Amino acid sequence: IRTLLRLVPAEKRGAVAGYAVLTLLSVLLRAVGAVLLIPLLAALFSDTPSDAWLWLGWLTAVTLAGWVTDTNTARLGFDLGFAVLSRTQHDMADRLPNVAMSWFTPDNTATARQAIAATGPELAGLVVNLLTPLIGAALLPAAIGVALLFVSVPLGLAALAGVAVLFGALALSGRLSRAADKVAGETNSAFTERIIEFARTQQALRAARRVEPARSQVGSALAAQHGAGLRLLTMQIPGQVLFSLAGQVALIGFAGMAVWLTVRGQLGVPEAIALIVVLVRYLEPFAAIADLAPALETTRATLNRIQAVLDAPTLPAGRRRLDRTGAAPSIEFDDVRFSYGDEVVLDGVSFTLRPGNTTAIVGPSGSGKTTILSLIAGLQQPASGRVLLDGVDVTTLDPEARRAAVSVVFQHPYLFDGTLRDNVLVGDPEADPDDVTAAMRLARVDELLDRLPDGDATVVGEGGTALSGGERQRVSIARALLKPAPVLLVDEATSALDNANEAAVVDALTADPRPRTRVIVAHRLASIRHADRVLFVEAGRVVEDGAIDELLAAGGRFAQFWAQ
Amino acid sequence: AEAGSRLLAPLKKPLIVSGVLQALITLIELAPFVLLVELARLLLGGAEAERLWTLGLTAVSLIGLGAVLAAAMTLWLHRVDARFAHELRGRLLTKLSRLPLGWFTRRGSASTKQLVQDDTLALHYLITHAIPDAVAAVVAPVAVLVYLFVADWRVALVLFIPVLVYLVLMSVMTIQSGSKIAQAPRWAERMGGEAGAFLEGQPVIRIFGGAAASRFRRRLDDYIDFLVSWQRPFVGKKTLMDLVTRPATFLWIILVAGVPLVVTGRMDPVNLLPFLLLGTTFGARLLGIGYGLSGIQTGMLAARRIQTVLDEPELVVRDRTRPGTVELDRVSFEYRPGVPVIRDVTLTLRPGTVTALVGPSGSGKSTLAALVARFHDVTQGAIRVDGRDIRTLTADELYRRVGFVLQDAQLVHGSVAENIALAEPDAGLERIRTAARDAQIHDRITRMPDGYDSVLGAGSALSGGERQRVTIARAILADTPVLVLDEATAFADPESEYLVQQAINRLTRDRTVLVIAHRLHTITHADQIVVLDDGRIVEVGTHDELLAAGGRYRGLWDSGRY
Ligand SMILES: Nc1ncnc2c1ncn2[C@@H]1O[C@H](COP(=O)(O)OP(=O)(O)OP(=O)(O)O)[C@@H](O)[C@H]1O
Ligand SMILES: Nc1ncnc2c1ncn2[C@@H]1O[C@H](COP(=O)(O)OP(=O)(O)OP(=O)(O)O)[C@@H](O)[C@H]1O
Ligand SMILES: [Mg+2]
Ligand SMILES: [Mg+2]
Ligand SMILES: [Zn+2]
Repeated sequence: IRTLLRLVPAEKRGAVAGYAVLTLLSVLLRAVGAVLLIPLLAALFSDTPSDAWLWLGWLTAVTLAGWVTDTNTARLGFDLGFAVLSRTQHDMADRLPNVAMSWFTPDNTATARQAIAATGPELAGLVVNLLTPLIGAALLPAAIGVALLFVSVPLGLAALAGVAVLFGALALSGRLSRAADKVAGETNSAFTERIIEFARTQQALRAARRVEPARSQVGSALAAQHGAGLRLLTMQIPGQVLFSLAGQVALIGFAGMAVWLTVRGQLGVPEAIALIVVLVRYLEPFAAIADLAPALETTRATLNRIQAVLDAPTLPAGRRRLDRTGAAPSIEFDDVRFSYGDEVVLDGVSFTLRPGNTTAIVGPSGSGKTTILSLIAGLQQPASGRVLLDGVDVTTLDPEARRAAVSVVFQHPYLFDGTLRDNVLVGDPEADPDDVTAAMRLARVDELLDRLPDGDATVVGEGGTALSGGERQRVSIARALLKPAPVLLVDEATSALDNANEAAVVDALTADPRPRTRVIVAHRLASIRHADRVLFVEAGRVVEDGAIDELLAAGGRFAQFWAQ
Repeated sequence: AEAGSRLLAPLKKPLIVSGVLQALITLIELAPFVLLVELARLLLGGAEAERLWTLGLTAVSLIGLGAVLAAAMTLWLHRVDARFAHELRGRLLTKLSRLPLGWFTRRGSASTKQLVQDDTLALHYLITHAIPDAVAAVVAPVAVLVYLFVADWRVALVLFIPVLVYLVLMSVMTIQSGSKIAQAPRWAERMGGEAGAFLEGQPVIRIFGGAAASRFRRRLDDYIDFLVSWQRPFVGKKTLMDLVTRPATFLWIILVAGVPLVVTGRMDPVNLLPFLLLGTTFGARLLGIGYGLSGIQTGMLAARRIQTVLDEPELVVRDRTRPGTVELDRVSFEYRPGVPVIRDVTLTLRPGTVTALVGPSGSGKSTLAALVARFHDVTQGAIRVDGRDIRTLTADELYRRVGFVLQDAQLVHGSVAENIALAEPDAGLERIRTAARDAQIHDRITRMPDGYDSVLGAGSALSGGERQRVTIARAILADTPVLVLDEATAFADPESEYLVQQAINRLTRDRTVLVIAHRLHTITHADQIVVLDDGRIVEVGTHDELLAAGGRYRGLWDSGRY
């Protein structure tokens, strides 16, 4: 299979050569072991059965060598299977944080989820469970045919004639079911994305009464999943019928040549009886191929999903680093253009932030404020134009140096399932308890520890689902403040917090003692307290900017914004 | 297992028949080799040609009959399994529709996916293959060995050596992997949770630590360590079972015991023909169930997990059995036992009134909204809609009486027309444009490439304030007598916030509305303002009354100006 060799590590290519040699050797030894019965029983049925010792000795050597070969083939298949598992999974884990954010469509997120979900024992035992019996079952009839040439040339040709029928059925069986199996996988993958949506959106679905399977989208995805599943069981009937005909046709071809030679004196009766046993050994791989062929098509979809993520377009990067690790950098845009698909968001934004100051961004909803912060942090990159941290382009900046330069508070606080403390520690896991306490106290997360019964060991749900809307927002603020990054981005930190907690958090965003260049995407006029500069963004450009008193005095769009 | 027998009760007669059919089939699959033995015995005996053609052709056809019967039997039994899982999967989705919502929060969306999809898929071998493989692995070794033991006990005893070694290998393999099999589904749930959070929390991972420090990378390494320690001894015992049970292994040990008996005057070579032809056949049946004990162990565990959820408490609609009125009486609630979140709340919401629910963060105002929705039952007290308890109302009646916006603007994978018409999917586009127009989202939807058909999948189509205005459009289209707005217009700008609020006042003029807001300047117009501090109502009154009281509300109002 072409796809799997692409995923093999380069360091293990010595093991694949050894595996292939032992795999071919396994087939050769098994085939020689089968055809070694023809002289053995011919000598055993002869008038001198003592001649049978020579062929039993060779049979013992061939069988013992087979056990050693197939044990080593199993060790290498296990090592190669898990080496591909850890290599691909670690590559996808490394690659995905660098994959472009435009790649995470609902279809690709399903591909990445299924690709990551293939980590189980089924993919790991791929080489042991599929490749080894598939290669052996496919090549064993051909090796017995080649081995039979030393007993009788036309008999070996007849056994090789049925080999061609085996591959004819093997190619056609996959061809017939490929159309239906693709739909079965696609409908089964959609059903996965609806169960996750079903569990993640229960409140909205339940209120809307779209939760019962007769009325729900997951119920519709289940009906399509069942119909495509039953269709696959039906379109696989031709493949199993076709393998049965191949086995029967090979049986007629093998047995027809054996009887034809026997009546003509070219093949003794013990040799003919011995070939009945070789005929059964010859025909067992025909049924083994039939059972393994359906599993071959599901693997091809599994490896394609894994290769789909590995082929995903990583984002541009360089190897530059900032002149100082912790000094406050200047943030500036130089005619930044950006668009989601064909829908433009930004059309020539150009500003410059002084290092170590705090500036605010305000504007209507859907203006582009969150996009601006994403571009600064490097989550997005411009379609054209450039973003410079301390005069150094982020697109040419090291992923490590670029990642370490920014800490952000997102508009929709997402917390990983775990303890409350583990989510704060994500900002800086190496920080000592004195630093973690300072971050929590600034973000008013210390008040949560008193009220909550488990304190900082409170189990956060999926997202911040097991916390209130305002509680998870402060856990997010503590996470951002803990990180020592010299650039702080804040996105609607006020949305879920009451008036008392909002004021303390807003003061804490500037009372943080580190020198940082701060960008505050805010909602209220009070939320932009202590702001050294204000940027008003509307329709994808900074239409107006200045100080709070300056803009209010001018009575511009900044003043009209608060007038409702 | 009791939880497995209860779940698989509908398949009692299909599974009994599959066991009976396979006993007949495997006997039919062994008949050709009994006839080929007689064909071989008569070739040496020089019998008449027409007698050989009878045995030869009957044996070849019986191979075809067994292959046809075997293929047909697995086809029907696979369709019985496919239809059961559809019946079972729909049963689970029906059950999950009714469970209290704390079930979903304490579990996650990755465990629900494992439940509905993976655990039902884990029952495949138990239903479709376990009984066919067990009856084959019993009757075929038993039928062959009894036939061969009559033929020659000396060589037949030697056939027990690989049989006993196989039984020891699978038994040792079964006890070793028994613990790992039970631990396996928990790891899949954890990795699904980590993988889901890894994909969903990508902006957090990209900025905080990247791949190296991510929780998923560590759990990924730990999971593979579990797999290697699980699979190395399991695969190692699997291959020895294959080597022991292979036809080449049986044939070699038949000849090791046979050839010295034939070379010496202790056995005729004719009597080896049953062993050569039939002795090598029953090994593949033995390996069928030996490889299958893991499928039975995983399936029996999955059936236990499935029946556990189907036995869960359900938020039953009890038969105990002013319009638009909602009364809370002595309501208390606990997300977890012994952790009060709501404490003896008594409140009444009347038609043609706006009630504002305010207070500190984490005081339980979203919990009160969820209780009215009956996402959770009140631990104490009662909540009555239009004079009737919501525990007596059915789900259709409850959610036709009251509509909800929930502070967490969840959107489903579908068009904006499908999202705005979530409450009433049969509603027309003219209504959808009207609801969207009132929610101040129609202009945005017009600017989309596909317009009202544009899909709202993952990471697409909307900002945070635009998602909220879509969910307001959904609530408008539902058109229920009662309305609850949990922190709505939180991300809306002041210019857009006024237009949405004015539309809500216009639509719900004569209706019950429960607004929940942290921005107290937006709820000055409320008929009554309810202050919720630490899960209890500390003061109730109008805006001026609460300011003059000088209590919690005055503190919050004064602190709003910074
Ligand atoms: N994933 C996305 N795909 C396509 N368009 C998007 C996406 N996210 C946002 N948009 C659109 O980009 C424009 C700006 O969105 P953005 O999130 O930057 O705005 P914002 O100022 O942060 O808004 P809000 O206050 O509502 O959060 C809007 O048209 C929004 O619809
Ligand atoms: N699913 C849950 N499991 C456990 N505790 C929860 C859950 N949801 C909320 N809580 C806790 O219950 C209390 C109130 O939660 P709730 O969501 O009702 O708060 P709230 O008043 O709406 O908050 P906010 O104003 O911050 O949005 C808080 O302690 C919160 O941590
Ligand atoms: Mg935004
Ligand atoms: Mg809330
Ligand atoms: Zn099956």
